[PDB]
Amino acid sequence: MKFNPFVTSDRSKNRKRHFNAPSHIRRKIMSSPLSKELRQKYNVRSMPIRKDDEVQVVRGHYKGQQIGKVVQVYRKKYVIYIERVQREKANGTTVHVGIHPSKVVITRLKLDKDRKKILERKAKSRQVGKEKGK
Amino acid sequence: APSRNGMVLKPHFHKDWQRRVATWFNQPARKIRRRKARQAKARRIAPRPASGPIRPIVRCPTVRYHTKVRAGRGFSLEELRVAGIHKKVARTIGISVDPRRRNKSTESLQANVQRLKEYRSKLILFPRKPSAPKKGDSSAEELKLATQLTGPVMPVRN
Amino acid sequence: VSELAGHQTSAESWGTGRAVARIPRVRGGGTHRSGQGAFGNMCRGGRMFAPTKTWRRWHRRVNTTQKRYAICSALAASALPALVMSKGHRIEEVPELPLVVEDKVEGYKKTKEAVLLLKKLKAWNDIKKVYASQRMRAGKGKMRNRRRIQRRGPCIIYNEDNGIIKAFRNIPGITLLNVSKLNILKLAPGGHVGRFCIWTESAFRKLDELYGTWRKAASLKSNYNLPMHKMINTDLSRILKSPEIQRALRAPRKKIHRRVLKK
RNA sequence: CGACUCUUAGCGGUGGAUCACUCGGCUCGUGCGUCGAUGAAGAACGCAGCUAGCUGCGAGAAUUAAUGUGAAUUGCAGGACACAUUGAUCAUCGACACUUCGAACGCACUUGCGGCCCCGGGUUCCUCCCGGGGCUACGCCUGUCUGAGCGUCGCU
RNA sequence: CCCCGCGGACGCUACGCCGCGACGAGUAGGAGGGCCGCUGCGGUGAGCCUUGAAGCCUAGGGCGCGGGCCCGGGUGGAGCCGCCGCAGGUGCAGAUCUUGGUGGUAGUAGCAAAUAUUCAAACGAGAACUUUGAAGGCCGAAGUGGAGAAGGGUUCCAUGU
RNA sequence: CGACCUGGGUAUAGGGGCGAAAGACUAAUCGAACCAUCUAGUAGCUGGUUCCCUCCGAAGUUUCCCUCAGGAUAGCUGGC
RNA sequence: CGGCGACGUCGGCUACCCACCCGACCCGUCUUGAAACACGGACCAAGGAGUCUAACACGUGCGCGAGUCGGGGGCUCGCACGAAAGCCGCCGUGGCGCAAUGAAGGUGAAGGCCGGCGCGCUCGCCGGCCGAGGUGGGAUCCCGAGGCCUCUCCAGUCCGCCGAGGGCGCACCACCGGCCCGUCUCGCCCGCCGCGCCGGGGAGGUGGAGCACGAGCGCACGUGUUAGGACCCGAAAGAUGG
RNA sequence: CGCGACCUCAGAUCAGACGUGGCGACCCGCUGAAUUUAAGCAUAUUAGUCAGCGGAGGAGAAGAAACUAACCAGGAUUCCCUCAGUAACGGCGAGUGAACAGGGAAGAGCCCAGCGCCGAAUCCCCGCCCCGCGGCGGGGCGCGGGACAUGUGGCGUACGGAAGACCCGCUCCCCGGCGCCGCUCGUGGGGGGCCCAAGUCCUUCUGAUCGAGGCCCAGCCCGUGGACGGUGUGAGGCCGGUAGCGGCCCCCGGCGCGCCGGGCCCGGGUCUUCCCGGAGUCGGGUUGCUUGGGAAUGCAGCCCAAAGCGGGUGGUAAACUCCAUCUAAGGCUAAAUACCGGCACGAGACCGAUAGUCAACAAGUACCGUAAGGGAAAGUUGAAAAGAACUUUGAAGAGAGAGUUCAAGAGGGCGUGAAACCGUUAAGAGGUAAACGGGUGGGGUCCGCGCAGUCCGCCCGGAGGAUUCAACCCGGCGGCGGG
Ligand SMILES: [K+]
Ligand SMILES: [K+]
Ligand SMILES: [K+]
Ligand SMILES: [K+]
Ligand SMILES: [K+]
Ligand SMILES: [K+]
Ligand SMILES: [K+]
Ligand SMILES: [K+]
Ligand SMILES: [K+]
Ligand SMILES: [K+]
Ligand SMILES: [K+]
Ligand SMILES: [K+]
Ligand SMILES: [K+]
Ligand SMILES: [K+]
Ligand SMILES: [K+]
Ligand SMILES: [K+]
Ligand SMILES: [K+]
Ligand SMILES: [K+]
Ligand SMILES: [K+]
Ligand SMILES: [K+]
Ligand SMILES: [Mg+2]
Ligand SMILES: [Mg+2]
Ligand SMILES: [Mg+2]
Ligand SMILES: [Mg+2]
Ligand SMILES: [Mg+2]
Ligand SMILES: [Mg+2]
Ligand SMILES: [Mg+2]
Ligand SMILES: [Mg+2]
Ligand SMILES: [Mg+2]
Ligand SMILES: [Mg+2]
Ligand SMILES: [Mg+2]
Ligand SMILES: [Mg+2]
Ligand SMILES: [Mg+2]
Ligand SMILES: [Mg+2]
Ligand SMILES: [Mg+2]
Ligand SMILES: [Mg+2]
Ligand SMILES: [Mg+2]
Ligand SMILES: [Mg+2]
Ligand SMILES: [Mg+2]
Ligand SMILES: [Mg+2]
Ligand SMILES: [Mg+2]
Ligand SMILES: [Mg+2]
Ligand SMILES: [Mg+2]
Ligand SMILES: [Mg+2]
Ligand SMILES: [Mg+2]
Ligand SMILES: [Mg+2]
Ligand SMILES: [Mg+2]
Ligand SMILES: [Mg+2]
Ligand SMILES: [Mg+2]
Ligand SMILES: [Mg+2]
Ligand SMILES: [Mg+2]
Ligand SMILES: [Mg+2]
Ligand SMILES: [Mg+2]
Ligand SMILES: [Mg+2]
Ligand SMILES: [Mg+2]
Ligand SMILES: [Mg+2]
Ligand SMILES: [Mg+2]
Ligand SMILES: [Mg+2]
Ligand SMILES: [Mg+2]
Ligand SMILES: [Mg+2]
Ligand SMILES: [Mg+2]
Ligand SMILES: [Mg+2]
Ligand SMILES: [Mg+2]
Ligand SMILES: [Mg+2]
Ligand SMILES: [Mg+2]
Ligand SMILES: [Mg+2]
Ligand SMILES: [Mg+2]
Ligand SMILES: [Mg+2]
Ligand SMILES: [Mg+2]
Ligand SMILES: [Mg+2]
Ligand SMILES: [Mg+2]
Ligand SMILES: [Mg+2]
Ligand SMILES: [Mg+2]
Ligand SMILES: [Mg+2]
Ligand SMILES: [Mg+2]
Repeated sequence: MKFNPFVTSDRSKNRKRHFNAPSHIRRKIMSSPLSKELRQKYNVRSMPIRKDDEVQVVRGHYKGQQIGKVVQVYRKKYVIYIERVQREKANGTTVHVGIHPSKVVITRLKLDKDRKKILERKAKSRQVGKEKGK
Repeated sequence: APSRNGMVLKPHFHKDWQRRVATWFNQPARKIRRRKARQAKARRIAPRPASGPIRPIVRCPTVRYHTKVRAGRGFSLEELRVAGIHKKVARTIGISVDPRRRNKSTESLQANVQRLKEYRSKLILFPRKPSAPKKGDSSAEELKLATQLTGPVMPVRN
Repeated sequence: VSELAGHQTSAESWGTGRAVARIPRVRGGGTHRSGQGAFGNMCRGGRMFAPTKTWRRWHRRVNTTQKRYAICSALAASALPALVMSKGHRIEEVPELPLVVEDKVEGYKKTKEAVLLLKKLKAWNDIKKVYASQRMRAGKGKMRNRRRIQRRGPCIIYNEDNGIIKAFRNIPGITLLNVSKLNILKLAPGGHVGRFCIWTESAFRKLDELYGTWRKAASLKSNYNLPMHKMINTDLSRILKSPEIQRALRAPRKKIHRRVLKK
């Protein structure tokens, strides 16, 4: 269990840090698991959600195998918007339904120089841990 | 009001005592903090004894305690003179010295100088420059026998 | 509570000729608070009766001979199956209740081999009872960081720590105790004797040196000796059925005489 | 027969108890233990595209730079932003900047008024007007310059 | 020396069970018991619970001398309780008690100081009260007129609601 | 037409002011303003003091007290 | 032993409404006396008053016991729990208890019997023993003549029950002695490196919160008293500074 | 009768510096009550406390004896335990009340003035050059100024010191860098950044699931990680984290070595000869306050006013006498200790929106007072706004439909939704105000699987099935007994 005397297990404190988190760590909070193929291709498990990667919803009303591209990462509300995850409202227009990034798996990563740097960053640390506990 | 038999009690609680109450909830924390300081000090003086300087043999003053012997503040200047130790060198080699203590009897003086001579024999002196030993000690025994002594140096013993 | 709570108002009583209770009243106007009662334990926003104070004497000192004698009772109860079962420790298939394992356990490093040991000593059912007991606490403790509760598991007693603490400690209910530093709070978790204790052989052998025999004083406590029995043979049925007792008795009067209806 | 009144029950009001929750307190403990004339604390007034409060900020005004970070901010709009002839956002914060009062400092304030030295313009050097910049408080230390004394003397 | 029958109720949480006899008012006050009740902590119930917790409602079924408790039905929507110990900011009808809410009073008292209004039209869903016109009155220059100081601070002026 | 009325500016501040004097006035407060604190001031005096059952069950008398609406003391009560 | 039982009846003293007979004044409070023409109370909800600390006293529970107690400190990976727990012993310093009495100087708690001797002078030197005396009660325990037994007797083999009397006597109580300290009265001896305004001893009264083969210490709980805001609310006032 | 030196003063927007004000929990210096208790009250107590004024720092203050003692002596200060509710003070009433010794925490000692010696050996400022910048220092230079003999520096301070001889030991200091250690340490020294295990597996519950069953090989997988939080439930394996002497990157500090720049300059023992101290201070009288300090503990005002084998203290005033102990009237000093303010953290048998801070929220806000100052109330739709399109009546508020949702019998002060009180419906009743206790009766809502009313042990009889009933054999396991 937790032994570090400088990290708190207080429920009020953890909730306060979570809901008042700055956007640059709200990104880390809003991470998603990768698919089994991606988790095998890269030696990484989770990844912060990105604007233009495409995921499938695994929990809720919109569960299925359909692949939808992320269209908005709305960090203030801790939700992401996906293409076809939407509903009709009263006056006939469509509104995106925000779902938590922990309830999707990333099937494909929007890859730029920065993601690739983070991807090999995480994999290298995992490999060090594997050879430490060998 | 008095009620039947009892002890005439005089509590001293007429003086707004509740504004000056010393709780002891930091006592466990205080014991931890002093123990860290003790351990840090011992590491800082790595081979020197942790408790500190050797203290003299001292007889307790009054007629209640004058059968009992304890440790004093420091060795007297007369004790150092007949032990052959300069009063300014002694503090550099772990001998506490009290300039204001006199020796009214020879037995107390003579007991403390054997304490000094014997401590001098037990003392291992490191050269100021380890490469060049002038008169410190032989490197054969100062290497392996050098160990930080725990507890009071030569504890005073009735 | 705060020493200032309910007493930072400057309120005063209105007197007696104003058709209101003589309680102190908040001075001023232009706010709801004006003219409201203050300072009283019966007043909303007032001071509580006898405010709780930090010098309540939270701690108690217990005589050392008391405390050593609680440990001895706790240890003696942990070797009797009826008492350990009555604590609900599922010691059904345990080979022997003064349960002792080889010193090799002290050098365990992984949780897997700690789990495997408990299964092979038939102590795993106790752990599964701890798992079944994991639920939420009832009441305000959830708001006060005591969200989760669970049953107590077996107690592992060791002489040395060569990794045994790290190997265990992720197993719910398992508490590890050094034999030289026994805690009555851990041996009798609720004040009830009979906790299941698995002993390491080195810890088991040090037990005589730690508390002594009735013919040896403890060699690691410098002044302690085992408490003495005020009743050597606590077998009431055997004592009462002994021919010495039975010879001295009068015959039992087993006929019941019920009230006679006065005809 | 109806009205009215009373009791009970169903439903509906009024009201906000109860229960559950808690980014708040209270208490204890720990480590540090740092303001200011290089203008503090405090106050005032301003600063957002849409902005009253709160919050943040100071005419570079809901922020500049720098560094870390790595695609957002978001109520709406707008426009950015190859993320490499370097970057949204957030965090940090060491560069820069920091209005007026306030110990508050040219004098004075429920107002207003000066003086000195430079620079620019109307002047077309001589000093009037306008603007800009820098100075102009009290006490006190060392030193400097200028002095005072029928204070003590020296020479003439 | 039981044996054609191999058999023979219950009991004894010993802090339990059983028998017999006498007795039973009570303020102030004292003591005992409480499987009475509230909140939290250590144990324990391989406890309960989205197949519905707490709370609340109930012409529903019962238990206890009683404090109270269990069960059915409804509502509700996420927690809760039994037992052994531990610890209290632990039980209300009163205190001209505190805070909040609500009645009767009661559609009642009242909307009566300074003479006074009326006709027609317009807008408008809607006119005793707005606007225009007409008439009758009042302030009567020490004004119910026209402008300032103090104080207020946008109340000023248009348009709209 | 006067010891006349009145605006504004000034001065006097709490045991102090001011008073042609009423203990008047001193911000609806005056035989001692108002504000905060000492302060949860003291009260032998008034009011209140929260669940059940079971058992026992009073005194208003003695002595002393600046004692007479209160205590101490003995008595009466309960518990062990 | 009889009758009666499904869409109409059967049972449910509880619970809802109603009727009748009898009984029945509104609680709380002070008080000799309240339904009072005595005060508070329109109604409902939530809140609301013997608490905590310290110090005593007694009772009860626990550990150890002439001891007891580590509470301050220190040692143990420095810390999830754990600010806990464990340990110290030349850490028991110290506290309380184990000795009292006097203002103090100070002094400071063992007797009983048997013998020879001065003079067994109300007495001094020893011996030997036992180790807090005695009287009257005194739970319990011990001995116990004599009884209780068998299908019967001459004759004892083993133990059980009742038992008049007798004995040792716990705790405790009453009383009589004895011992320690203070203080009076009387009186005679003894001791010496200090021969003294020195030191010690005796008998008889009397003062003491004493001795007389310890009971205390620590922890917990309850009750009672007290100092603290002190069960809760309540002055008229006083003071300081604005 | 002018010019110079000095002394004592003055001015300057002179060159360069410093102080002011805030906070104030803790600390230091003053000032300083009354409520209260004494059952009244004045001394006393409250209390050297509240209020008032001044001054600091991360601590402050104190502090290296003009001490304690009376011993076989201890030995600066501060803090803890004890001494001890004691000695003592006190209308000796109520009440008040230390210290020494002992045991611990910590432990650290020193510097001037004076007396002397040394050619003022001393210090500040200003120019010039070099090494540097990182808080501004070092070196060299100046017939460059000033301070200073009305006294700077070195030596030296009661523990004695100095100077000469004699003997002995040459013995080794502190400062800022160059490169690198041990890698600084209970395994980084600190600060910051980014990372590191394992189920969203099968079947099902649901609006949603984190729920419920299951996952062969001793058992789904990880576990040095089963703290916590988030996510539509209630999650060790979905996510962030958590564990780890785990990884990587960035920045900063004192630690040893070889060198560098410069300083850096004799120490001890014996003998001899010398030298040695703080004054309107001590002390005394008196007055006031203070203390446990009692014929006067301390502090202060006024008067008197020292000495040097002296002075102070030795808890009863005084004289004489011996003894003990320290050496005042100058200065510095870390640690152990304090901390209701501040920065940043951790935790709790605490409170849970009338509670807990006044303040869970645009709270010291709204508002009140001329002002000093006083000072609230106020949390909750839903998982997601999906926040009710559209039709219809009305001028609109507001309705009826429809629609979203698991639910609007959740519709923007919206979770639950009590009581008082009110409307309506249903039933019953009603001239002694209602209400109540006891006893019945009537009606009504419900309950009773009410509605032909128990079960089960043995035996008898009838009609059917099944092995196998007993006894023997083999094996296993128990209970009891055994020199
Ligand atoms: K439980
Ligand atoms: K009951
Ligand atoms: K329910
Ligand atoms: K005038
Ligand atoms: K006054
Ligand atoms: K009277
Ligand atoms: K009444
Ligand atoms: K201790
Ligand atoms: K002792
Ligand atoms: K004595
Ligand atoms: K009390
Ligand atoms: K004021
Ligand atoms: K005393
Ligand atoms: K000079
Ligand atoms: K992780
Ligand atoms: K004097
Ligand atoms: K002397
Ligand atoms: K409030
Ligand atoms: K506030
Ligand atoms: K709802
Ligand atoms: Mg409150
Ligand atoms: Mg609850
Ligand atoms: Mg309703
Ligand atoms: Mg920038
Ligand atoms: Mg003017
Ligand atoms: Mg002159
Ligand atoms: Mg009775
Ligand atoms: Mg209460
Ligand atoms: Mg009530
Ligand atoms: Mg009317
Ligand atoms: Mg009218
Ligand atoms: Mg007219
Ligand atoms: Mg006009
Ligand atoms: Mg207008
Ligand atoms: Mg009170
Ligand atoms: Mg009061
Ligand atoms: Mg009298
Ligand atoms: Mg009365
Ligand atoms: Mg009354
Ligand atoms: Mg009367
Ligand atoms: Mg009455
Ligand atoms: Mg009457
Ligand atoms: Mg009355
Ligand atoms: Mg009322
Ligand atoms: Mg009334
Ligand atoms: Mg209540
Ligand atoms: Mg401990
Ligand atoms: Mg002792
Ligand atoms: Mg006797
Ligand atoms: Mg006697
Ligand atoms: Mg008593
Ligand atoms: Mg008075
Ligand atoms: Mg009084
Ligand atoms: Mg009184
Ligand atoms: Mg009085
Ligand atoms: Mg003060
Ligand atoms: Mg200052
Ligand atoms: Mg200091
Ligand atoms: Mg000092
Ligand atoms: Mg000195
Ligand atoms: Mg004592
Ligand atoms: Mg005092
Ligand atoms: Mg020490
Ligand atoms: Mg000199
Ligand atoms: Mg993970
Ligand atoms: Mg969760
Ligand atoms: Mg979880
Ligand atoms: Mg980590
Ligand atoms: Mg004397
Ligand atoms: Mg509140
Ligand atoms: Mg609520
Ligand atoms: Mg309307
Ligand atoms: Mg619902
Ligand atoms: Mg609602
Ligand atoms: Mg109704």
